[PDB]
Amino acid sequence: NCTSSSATVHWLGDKPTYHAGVTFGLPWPQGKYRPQETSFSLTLQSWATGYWADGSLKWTAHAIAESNQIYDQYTVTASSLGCVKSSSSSSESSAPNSSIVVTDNSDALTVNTGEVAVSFPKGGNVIIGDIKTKSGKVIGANGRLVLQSQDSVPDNFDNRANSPIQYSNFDGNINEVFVNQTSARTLVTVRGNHTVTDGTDHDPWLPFVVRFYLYANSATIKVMHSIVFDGDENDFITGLGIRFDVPLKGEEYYDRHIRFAGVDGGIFNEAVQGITGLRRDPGEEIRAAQFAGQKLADTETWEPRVSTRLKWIPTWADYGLTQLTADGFGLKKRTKAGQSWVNIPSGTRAEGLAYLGGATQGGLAVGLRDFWKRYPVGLDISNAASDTGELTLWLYSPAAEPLDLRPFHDGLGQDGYEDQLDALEITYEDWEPGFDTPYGIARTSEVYLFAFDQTPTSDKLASLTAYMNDPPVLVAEPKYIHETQALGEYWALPSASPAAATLEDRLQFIFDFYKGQIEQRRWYGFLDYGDFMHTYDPDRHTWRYDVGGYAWDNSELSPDLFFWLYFLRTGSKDAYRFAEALTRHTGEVDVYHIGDWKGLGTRHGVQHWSDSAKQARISQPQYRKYFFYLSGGDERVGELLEELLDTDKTYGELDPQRKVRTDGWEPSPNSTVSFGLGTDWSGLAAGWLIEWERRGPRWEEAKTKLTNTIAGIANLTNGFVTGSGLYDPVTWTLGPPPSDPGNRGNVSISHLNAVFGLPEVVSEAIAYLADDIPKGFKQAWLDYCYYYHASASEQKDRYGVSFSKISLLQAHSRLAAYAAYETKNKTLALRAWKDFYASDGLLPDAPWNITHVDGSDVLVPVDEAAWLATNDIAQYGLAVIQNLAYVSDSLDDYQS
Amino acid sequence: FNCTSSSATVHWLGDKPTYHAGVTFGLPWPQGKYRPQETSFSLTSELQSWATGYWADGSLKWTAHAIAESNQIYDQYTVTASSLGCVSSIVVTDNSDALTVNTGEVAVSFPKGGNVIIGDIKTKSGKVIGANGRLVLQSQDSVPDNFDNRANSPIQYSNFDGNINEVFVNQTSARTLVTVRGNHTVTDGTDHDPWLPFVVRFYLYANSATIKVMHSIVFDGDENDFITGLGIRFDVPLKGEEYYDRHIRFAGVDGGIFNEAVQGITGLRRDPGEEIRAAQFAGQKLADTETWEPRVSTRLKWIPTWADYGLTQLTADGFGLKKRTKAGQSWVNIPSGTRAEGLAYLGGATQGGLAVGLRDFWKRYPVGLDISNAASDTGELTLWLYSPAAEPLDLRPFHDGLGQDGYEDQLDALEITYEDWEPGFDTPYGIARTSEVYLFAFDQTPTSDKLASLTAYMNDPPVLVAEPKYIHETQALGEYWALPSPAAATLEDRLQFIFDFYKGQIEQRRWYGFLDYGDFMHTYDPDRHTWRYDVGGYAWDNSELSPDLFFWLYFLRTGSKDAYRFAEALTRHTGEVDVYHIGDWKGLGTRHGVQHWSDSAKQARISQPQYRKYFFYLSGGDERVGELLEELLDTDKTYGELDPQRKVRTDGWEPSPNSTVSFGLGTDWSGLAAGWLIEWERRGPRWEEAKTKLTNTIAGIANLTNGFVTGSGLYDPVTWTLGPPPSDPGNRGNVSISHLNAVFGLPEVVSEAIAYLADDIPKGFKQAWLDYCYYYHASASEQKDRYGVSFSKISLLQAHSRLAAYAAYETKNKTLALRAWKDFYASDGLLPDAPWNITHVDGSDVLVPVDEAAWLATNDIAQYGLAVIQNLAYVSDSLDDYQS
Ligand SMILES: C[C@@H]1O[C@@H](O)[C@H](O[C@H]2OC(C(=O)O)=C[C@H](O)[C@H]2O)[C@H](O)[C@H]1O
Ligand SMILES: C[C@@H]1O[C@@H](O)[C@H](O[C@H]2OC(C(=O)O)=C[C@H](O)[C@H]2O)[C@H](O)[C@H]1O
Ligand SMILES: [Ca+2]
Ligand SMILES: [Ca+2]
Repeated sequence: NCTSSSATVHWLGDKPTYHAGVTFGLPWPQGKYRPQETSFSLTLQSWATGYWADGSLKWTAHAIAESNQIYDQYTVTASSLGCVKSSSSSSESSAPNSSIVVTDNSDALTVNTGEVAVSFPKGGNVIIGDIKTKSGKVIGANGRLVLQSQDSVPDNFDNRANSPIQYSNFDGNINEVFVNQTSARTLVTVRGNHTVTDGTDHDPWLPFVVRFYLYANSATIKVMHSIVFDGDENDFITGLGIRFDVPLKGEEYYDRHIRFAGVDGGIFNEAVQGITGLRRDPGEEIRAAQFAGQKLADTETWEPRVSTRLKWIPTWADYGLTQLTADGFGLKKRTKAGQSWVNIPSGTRAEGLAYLGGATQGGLAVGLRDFWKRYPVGLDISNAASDTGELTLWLYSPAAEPLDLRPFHDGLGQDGYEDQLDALEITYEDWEPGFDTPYGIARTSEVYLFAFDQTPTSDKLASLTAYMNDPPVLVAEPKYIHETQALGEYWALPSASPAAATLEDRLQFIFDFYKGQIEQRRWYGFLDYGDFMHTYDPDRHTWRYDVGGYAWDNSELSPDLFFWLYFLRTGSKDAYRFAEALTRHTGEVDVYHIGDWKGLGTRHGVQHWSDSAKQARISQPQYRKYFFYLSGGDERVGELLEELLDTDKTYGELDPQRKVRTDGWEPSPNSTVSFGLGTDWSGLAAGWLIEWERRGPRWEEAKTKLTNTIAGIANLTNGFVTGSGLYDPVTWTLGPPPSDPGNRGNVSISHLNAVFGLPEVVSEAIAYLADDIPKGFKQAWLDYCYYYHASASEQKDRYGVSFSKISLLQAHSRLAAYAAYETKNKTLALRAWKDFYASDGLLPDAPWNITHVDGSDVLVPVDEAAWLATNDIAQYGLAVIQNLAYVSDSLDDYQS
Repeated sequence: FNCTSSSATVHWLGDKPTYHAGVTFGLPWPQGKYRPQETSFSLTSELQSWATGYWADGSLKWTAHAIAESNQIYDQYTVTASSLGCVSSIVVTDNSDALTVNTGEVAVSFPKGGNVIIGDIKTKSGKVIGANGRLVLQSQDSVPDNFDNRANSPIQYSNFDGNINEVFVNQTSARTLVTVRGNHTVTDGTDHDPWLPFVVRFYLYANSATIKVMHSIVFDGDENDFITGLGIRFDVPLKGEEYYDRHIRFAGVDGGIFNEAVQGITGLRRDPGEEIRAAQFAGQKLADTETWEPRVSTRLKWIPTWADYGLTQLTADGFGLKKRTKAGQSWVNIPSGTRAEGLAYLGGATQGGLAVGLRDFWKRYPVGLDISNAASDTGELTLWLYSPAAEPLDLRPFHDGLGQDGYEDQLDALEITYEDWEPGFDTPYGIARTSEVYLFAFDQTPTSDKLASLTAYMNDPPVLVAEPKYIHETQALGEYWALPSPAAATLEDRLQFIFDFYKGQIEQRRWYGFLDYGDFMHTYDPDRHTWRYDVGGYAWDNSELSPDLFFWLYFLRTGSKDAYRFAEALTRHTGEVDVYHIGDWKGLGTRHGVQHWSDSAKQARISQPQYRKYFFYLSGGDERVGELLEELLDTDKTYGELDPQRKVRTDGWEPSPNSTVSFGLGTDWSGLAAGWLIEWERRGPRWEEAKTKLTNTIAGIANLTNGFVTGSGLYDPVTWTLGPPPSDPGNRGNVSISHLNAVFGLPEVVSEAIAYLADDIPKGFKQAWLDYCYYYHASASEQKDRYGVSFSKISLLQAHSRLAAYAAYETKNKTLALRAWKDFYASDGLLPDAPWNITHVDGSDVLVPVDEAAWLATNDIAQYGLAVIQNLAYVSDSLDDYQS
């Protein structure tokens, strides 16, 4: 019969002044609503992003049209079909206020929102044919991708004279176009390649996918530009952009307008032909009108000592903003090529929008969210004194030094595994020839496009710049997310214990510090923005940017989980932003999306791809799940989670244990492959569980691999304590390791196995299978949680030997916590808190503060916390979160 | 015989400094008091002295004095001068190849020819710490239209070297000035004739390892010369030094220092030892590897070695920093910042080394610093005055002419943009720029505290100066100003107000850059809230209406550090970039425009050596300024090559070969005369000539019927005489007035000339001057009755009030003094009840927040200030009578 319930969704921070339609997620309790038999209303457009094991809705997405009316909150009421099929009430059926239509043929696809009409060719070298406003007025055309590169690089500036450079230009070439059409929003996904326009023959390269989100009643289009780096040693990217033509034919030069966003809400306001600050005044109204971007009165009405001499007032065709560092931008204009540029008063951080158009012809604004943070970038207006202007956003500026992704070192004469692991001992880098390659990394950039029937106010531009740099987000309530249990059971809301309250303040301290380090230490850049470093250098007073494994962190010890669970518990905007940016880096730049190592990611190093440990614990899709669902099934992360389903194939091309393994095994063709049951498997399982939850094109496969491998672990005599296994890539089964073919019993322990998502995947896995869980899997998992830090005797009693090199006791305290909850054992719960307060990691009497450093010790002033590293704070914070969720009933108890 | 003796005292410019590396200062002396070479000088010991200026009777007018580097630093330095009847040394050594200057702390060798400006730099101990100082330039021959065009418009790079022609030496015991001149000649790359003449000056002081390096260049290129890199470079010998004992430093933001080593031993997985790590960070020789912890010392092979470091400051607001193990590998980006203070060190604990740096680094962007090959036997340390990471320097015109064809069109364009264009006048050919570089030598890597200190020294080099009161008494620097009535107090508060706004707009409008730093703009656009950077004559100011005089006299009266520094910057720009130093137009500067060289009014009122006079003397005869003042002696040649009045003069005259030449008696003549009086004062190579030309043109003007009211004259370039303009062959009388004539130096120059000429002044000149001062803004009656006509096109009445004030003071006339104050307080310029405040502007109106004063422009504030200063010095007694 009838089942209905409601969920409220809030703006992430302050109520916005403007939105351009938004998408959000909502979770639903297990078994409550069936897919396709469930209606949603707002106080609404809807689809499923995930499902529970019995096929009931786990997560949905929802979309709202652009609207002047903006609420403090929004309530979605779900209703089963039963609610309408049981009432005999007549009820009205009307068309929505606004609604998208799409016309679709051989040549091209067109999307009309009511406020713009945009065309997408199905082939060719032009992504957007044109953009019309309501009236039918074309305001921009031939949107296209640009790429520029060079064949080599001089050793230094002096070497230019003796080291010639061959420049090439490329075009975005379309191969496929897709549509996910709905009434309230429509998504055009465009896939392609870059092909040569100018320079020597060059194979097509730099695969792209560009996603356009259009919303009903919106002239604002959001653009997810994703590219994959398939260059070689010889391909140096020089320039990477998005370019539109803006037709100005018909606008008097003095009615053509140029705007750049400046610093903090600022706007640069100029005309192609400037009527202000001349020796003679055409009239106050006329000057005011030009600064306002309005069409000027008829030339007969001006003071005539100006209209007669327009011939003598220069015309400014080209404009260039370049932000080549995180801290300063240049701005210049010129009459036309063959003349010098004139410099313009500039400043620190440009907020990343430019507009070209006119009072009568209309025009177009383009921008990059997070502009200066993703340097080096730029904005160019070109040929604004012609019939056709060009507006270009540069995702990578040619005014920068070229992008060099080659190895930072030659290998220092390391010749083989023995030399490599010896170098591991001093810099923490695990180098190997040919492993230090950026081949297959990706980066996604969030772009916005704004159409205008006419040059808009500067207040409007500033307001859209702010929109672009802080996209409004609607999220469900933490309490609700928790209650549904649709994003794990291992966290909970913030208890009256004064101890618990000092834990909360400590997580807040950790977050605040990590947030400030991003600014202080300038972790900004085209590729770097979003990641942070690993360990600190207390003497130099810097993070170890230049020492092997101590530099970029690359999700080591699961900081992605701490920061995401920290958002879930709290609803903090800063917390969401920190995490979002993290996830946009980690999941794109730190992982390979093509080639033999597709679906692995790279271990922490000096470059994001320098190290030879290529492992699924970096690609670990559990790190993206929380964002996948909260964003409303963000499609690019969507795509990324699918790529990872090919991770299991890697183990035939690469053994992560190749240099340390003692059992003589190597991959060989058509053979069982070796992978770890902790680190690697937790990566695999997470990707399969997610495909299962999504009921995507490989879900039956995913279900089978997960179930079979789970069952395989259950069947190992020592379960998780075994360490690894041999997987069959054809039968999708998991048998014992090469040293234990009879399954007599094997023991191989690693401090790393639990701390890259294992407890999280396993518990979710367990809840998902329910009564179909293979016999003895929960017990094997409990065995590991309990014996990890039981006594040496107890370990020896169960498995034949004590556990040698167990560390990360704080980190693993959460496993005892989990088992304590599940066995209802108070003594075990007390163990969990003891390992938290009185083993390793961050001890409760650690300094727990920042020291300020300045003067001649350091380049710029900095706050430091030398007493911690990222490994510590990630696991400390997970421990806090998970110990509170499982064993807070036992916390006060511990404290007495 | 007699003793004639006196004292003059010299104080630090702002605060007493904590370090100085020798200073040179100036002192004036009263007319007739001391004879050159006969007069002895002592400090509170014997004092390095020499003369920079002389009075007309040959007595000392300005001296210059130098003290050694000393860690004793006093609040005041007192110079006692004594007549003839009263009662730490540098060692230069000559070789065939090369000359060596030794201070007690460094020995630097200068080759006499070749492409190496400096042979080597040794310390007390004799160890070589730097070698092969050399200039680098690199250029390209084309520029692509935009970034897309780079595929279809190849670039040919050319590197170049400083090739030496002449080396001079000015040896004293306290200081030695080595002066090297030359050209830049090809080395690698595409072939090119020699160009970009240089002169580099090296000031060594006794007991200093600091070297001040003034570096000057003339741009003699054309439209196909695009400067790409400009710099100075040294080798640093490292061969004997453990990679872990070689040190890199860069000055960071404010008092910051980046501190690394070529092989880092901090921040590893294993700890070599806490004492050892702190040692590396401090720049000390690390202990023997036998004392280290062997899990580290046995693994040094696997710790990377960092050969190259690059700091690039490509805007005024942001700098990048990065390092590289070696070429073939990617660069590792380093946490950078806003504004790098512009020094870098390369060396070691054992081998010692070298810091180099540029004064005002980030304000003269785009600039940079490079260490290279720091893992080799020999590293290079390079300072870029122009960075190759920036866009090529494009000096070509900003517009194409707009289809202007001849003078009728050019003057029509002038009526709307205030720019006076002409084809081939928008040329940078012959401009210049001086950059103040500093070299510091070290026996071992210094402390970071020490580098931070030398960095701050560099950016604010200690200045000694005379008491303002003393300067005033001597009358050695003009009589048109006096030291600082409620009425006058608000005048002073208002000068402060102007100074604070102008010093502020520098930062707020970001008036920084390799060439731009120093200047400011002319007129504001109140609709856009920008200065009119893009509208013809309203952009860069280029000394229009003598702001140079205002700001310098404002320092004289006050003694303010800020004031000196603002005027110093100004002077290093306008005298260098805003004038031509070679070619047909040499000795002229360029009228205010969008580029510093875009406008076609090439005139001596820009080049006006009076603008540089105060700095020349106060600095102790800054030799670069000396050299520039000598160049302007050829200014009179240009009037045969170029008529500044060509487009506007009614009388049909044109220049012809071997004839007289026409120049104005206000704008042009004021510049010529100042040049002549300065050379005479200096007794330079051409002083007899300068005295003849000054004296003759003065006598010419006195012998003209209507004196200065005659607009112009005819000047003979061979006989050096001055006669009537073309329209009055018989000297019956001509009337031609300009509002510009008095406002570019004329009263300052004349009052100085009248005084300096003494009883030898031509009969009637002083009265011809008093006439102009008196009748400029007299009634139309008094004008018609004196000259036949009334003066048609009078304006700038506030600006001219200071002339009435001169006449009033000199003729003891109270009625005229009251007219002067009336013209100041109630004509034009800046009215007393104008707004006299700034408005803040932010939000979507402007790119960045700014303060504005739309109610003033630079013409107003320069003349307001000169007016205030001069009216107060001449007629402060009539000011109380005026208020009531
Ligand atoms: C077997 C692999 O060996 C190295 O690549 C890495 O191991 C070193 O790094 C870490 C780490 O967490 O990054 C921990 C190990 O103790 C250390 O030997 C990989 O993590 C291993 O998987
Ligand atoms: C003869 C020269 O003609 C133009 O180049 C300039 O004339 C104009 O500019 C100024 C000025 O002070 O900048 C004032 C004049 O009223 C205006 O027409 C030069 O100034 C003239 O010397
Ligand atoms: Ca990374
Ligand atoms: Ca200038």
